[PDB]
Amino acid sequence: STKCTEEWRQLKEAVKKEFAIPHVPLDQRWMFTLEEATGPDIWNTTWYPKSADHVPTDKKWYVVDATDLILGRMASTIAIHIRGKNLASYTPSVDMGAFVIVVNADKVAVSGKKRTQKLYRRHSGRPGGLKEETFDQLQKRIPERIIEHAVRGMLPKGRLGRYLFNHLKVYKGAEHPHQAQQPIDLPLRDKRI
Amino acid sequence: AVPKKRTSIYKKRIRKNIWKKKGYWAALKAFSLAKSLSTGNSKSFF
Amino acid sequence: MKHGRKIHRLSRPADQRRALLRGLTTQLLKHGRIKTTRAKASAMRKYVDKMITLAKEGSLHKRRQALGFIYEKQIVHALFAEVPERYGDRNGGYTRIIRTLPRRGDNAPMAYIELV
Amino acid sequence: RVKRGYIARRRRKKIRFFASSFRGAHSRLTRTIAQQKIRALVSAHRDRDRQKRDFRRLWITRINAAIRERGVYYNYSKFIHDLYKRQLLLNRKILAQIAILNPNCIYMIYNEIIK
Amino acid sequence: PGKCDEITTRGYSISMSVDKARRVIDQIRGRSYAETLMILELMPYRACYPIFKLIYSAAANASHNKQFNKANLIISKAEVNKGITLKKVKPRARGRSYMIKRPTCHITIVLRDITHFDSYDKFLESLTPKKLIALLGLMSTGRR
Amino acid sequence: VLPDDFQAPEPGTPEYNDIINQFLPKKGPPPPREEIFAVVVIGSRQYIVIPGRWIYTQRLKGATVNDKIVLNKVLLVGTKASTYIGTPIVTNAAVHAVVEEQLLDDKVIVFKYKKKKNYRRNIGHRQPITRIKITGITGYEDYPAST
Amino acid sequence: SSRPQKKGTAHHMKTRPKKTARWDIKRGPAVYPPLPPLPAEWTIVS
RNA sequence: AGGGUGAAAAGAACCCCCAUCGGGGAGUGAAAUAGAACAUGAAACCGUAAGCUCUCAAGCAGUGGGAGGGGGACCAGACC
RNA sequence: GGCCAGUGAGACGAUGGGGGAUAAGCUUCAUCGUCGAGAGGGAAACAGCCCGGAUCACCAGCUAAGGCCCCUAAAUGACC
RNA sequence: CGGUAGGGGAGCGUUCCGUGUUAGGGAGAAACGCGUGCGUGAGCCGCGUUGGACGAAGCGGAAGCGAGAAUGUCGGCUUG
RNA sequence: UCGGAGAGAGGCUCGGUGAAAUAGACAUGUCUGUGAAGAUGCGGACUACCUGCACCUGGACAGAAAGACCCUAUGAAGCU
Repeated sequence: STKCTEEWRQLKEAVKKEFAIPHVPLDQRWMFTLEEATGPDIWNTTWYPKSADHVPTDKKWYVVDATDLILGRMASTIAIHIRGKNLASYTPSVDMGAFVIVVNADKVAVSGKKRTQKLYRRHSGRPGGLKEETFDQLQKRIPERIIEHAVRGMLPKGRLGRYLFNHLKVYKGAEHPHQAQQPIDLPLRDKRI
Repeated sequence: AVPKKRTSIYKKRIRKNIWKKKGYWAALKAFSLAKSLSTGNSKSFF
Repeated sequence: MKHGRKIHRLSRPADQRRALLRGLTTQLLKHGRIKTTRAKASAMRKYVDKMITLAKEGSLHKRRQALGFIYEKQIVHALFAEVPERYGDRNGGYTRIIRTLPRRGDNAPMAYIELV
Repeated sequence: RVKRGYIARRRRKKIRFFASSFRGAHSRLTRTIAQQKIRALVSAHRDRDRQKRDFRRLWITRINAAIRERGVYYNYSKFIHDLYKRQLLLNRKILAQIAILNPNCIYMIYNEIIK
Repeated sequence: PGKCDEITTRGYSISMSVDKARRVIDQIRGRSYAETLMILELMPYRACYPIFKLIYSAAANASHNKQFNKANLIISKAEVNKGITLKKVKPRARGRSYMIKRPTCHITIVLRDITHFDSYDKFLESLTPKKLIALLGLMSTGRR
Repeated sequence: VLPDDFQAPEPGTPEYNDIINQFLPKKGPPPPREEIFAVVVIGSRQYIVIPGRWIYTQRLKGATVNDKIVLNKVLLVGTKASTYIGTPIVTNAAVHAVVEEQLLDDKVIVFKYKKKKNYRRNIGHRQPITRIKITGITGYEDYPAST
Repeated sequence: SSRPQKKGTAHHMKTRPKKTARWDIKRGPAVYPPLPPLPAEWTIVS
């Protein structure tokens, strides 16, 4: 009897439509529908987002061009959007952030003597495996690990910064393969780059 | 050699249910042998 | 490692294994159909094919090697008077390894040896 | 004059009933039921004082992220510059609540802080 | 109670361990009497045979106490519990003595016929509840 | 003792779908209160107040039950189109409210213990709170600041 | 060698945050002009 | 070291499984979930069923906030 | 004064010294601060360092020490 | 109105006793389990398709009177 | 040196029977730092899907067993 699972499933979806209510977005929105003032007191408590507030479909998309941009301040201004601290919906327990795309990772500027003296060393578990590895060696070898190492220490390294680590999309080429949500260029507030 | 502490209900129900699931795996074989033992020309089980 | 060691040793030491082979192929030639374990079944299969084809050419030397291998006296002389009349033209493959239920108390994979 | 009793089992059964959903021997085993009652109550203390502190922090960063959407360099400190100079006594960071429940009304707040 | 559907058969504290009786009793859960009849004929366990004796004396029970058939009859729960454990003070070297417990089981197997109505269509009718008590005896997803 | 039977009254299922589809959905309209909104200052803390809401607050110094009480300490009164940004208080303001029966809130078990220095204190606290229902907001028609 | 390492509470008199800028010690809190007193919190209306 | 089925053994006639032990009907009893391991039966311990949930995760296992989901509901905003 | 206890192993930090090697989180003293018996905040963590003295509640505000790129609250603030 | 060693004041609970052959109780007492209740808390009160005969409160008294520790101890049952 | 092969009893798998020392609960990583001065439990970083089986024993200051060595007791005892 396939009609048991199918037809009772569509009856459960039908009473899901009849009992439950949708969650309206926060755009040109007033305080309450007249149904909402009869419901819970969501005013005097702190606003906490529901599942229809942090959908990854309608998140923002940002594209920087990392040509002649210095690394760490770009990493901080990518971090401040990768968290969601430019949105008034910022709750630090959910994923309110925005996807970012960093093209031209091969041409990221640094200041001083970072290129020959800053080491991206790593180590496995056994002794004597500490890998000597400098900035020009990655930028010659795999450049898109540079920025990916800069912003990974900018995000809260628990279960939630690991989830918004995948929002970072760094590509070394001049062109990114994304045409997802027509990615608008990233707004900067940094006068010294 | 001597155990430092004891195990939980957690790890014990895991290990005992791996033992009994290891008992589960050796009866669909017995269902296949009991099904082939039925009516059919099989050159076994005199 | 056991690369290419094609002797089939049982759970018994060497001379006890030889006595198990000789006694169980002796009573296999006595009753014909016999209940063994499967390791004992294949271990009977090689040696009892050697004893059917040993007295296939019924000379004195084959009869004396064959009497030397088998325990009982009156079963070797009932063998070469029976194997050319029955197992001529068979040209190998004198047994059958019909398996049965495992044994109560060990779950031992238990087999059953014919003469065909 | 023997004095066998039952009061340790009601004494102990109340603490047993409070220690539900404690994941294992913290929810079944008496000699840990006690110290999970204890540590649960002091957890309620420090997380209550720091829920006052923590929601203060949350409204500070929420209205900071609301004001910084103008683009021109108007920080959260300047919103309090011209929030106490223009005499608005103590909106108590509940403008971080109507900053998302009524974003046009907080645009009226800030656009009257400018004038 | 399911309105007179199941057949509950208990068991004596038989002289074997509970855990092996629980792997052989967790095998035969949910399967009907024919499949357990052929599997417990051939299961290579010593705990198999009193379980097969209690299944056989449980479905023969279900055919003589009730009047059912041994083909439309599935094993419902088949719970095995602990029993009494004897204590055997067995001596061992350097002057020591170990408690060797002789464990016993406590088998309770419940059987389940399908005594169904098999109604024609699904469509709900919110009328005559004193017939709705009798028309619905065993279903799923009870709303209100 | 048997399977019971099929029952035979020979019923006919009414598939008219103008009675069950009337019975199962419900028509419940929310009451239109009005397009108004204020933020009152009670005790120290401020409350989002809309006309008709069972708020909880602090006052148990003295307030009789079922009393009609004006909360005139209003800032940021707001309609649907315009809000009134309160230089501290919007003048001549009146949030009409109904101070209802007084309550004690949930138990807050204040149990303090330090460490092995053997000290532990189970005390409790029932905060003397008061539930207030809101009637309507008036006296707010000065200096509009619509955008 | 003969240079003693600074251990605990000597590490705390050395490596504690000290604001050794003579400007930032002079700072008092900001002063806004005084306001008239707010009205009554509520009023009996009969 | 091991006490207490009932008020009265009224201690289960008879049928089935079956070598017993045991179990299910039936019968006695107010009670058979009071069945001879027999009076109330708690915790540790072992289980089975139902609701939600865990397989990129670092944690004295809580607590504050609470996404999503489930249950009855009547002060339907509440409770678990 | 009456009745009636504990305590009499202290620790570090500043100053004044002796023992040492003006070595020790060393040892012994004299005045003081903290811990002991003190929670909270700053000190990454961290008894004795700075602010500070916890009756309790609030999904209140202003501050001390200390901070205002991100992790983590507040200035990628201004001028030398 | 922080608090260790410690000192003082005020209370809850338990079993028995006076009132007491108390009120109440096979129309369900004690027990055991339950709470959208009340207390500063020890605890009280209320509800139970479990159980089956005792026993409150108030005003008082007396203790083999309150458990998480003693490589405690006696039974039961785990881990490996 | 410089190990190598082979035969048994174990070890590995299956079926039966079935312990023990130990054990606060364990959701039981590495480096580095801090801390009663040798941390899975605190801090920062890095690394790790869950869970078995077979071996090895570096750590859990692993198990034993109120350190035989050292000192204290206005202890005990033998001997001179």
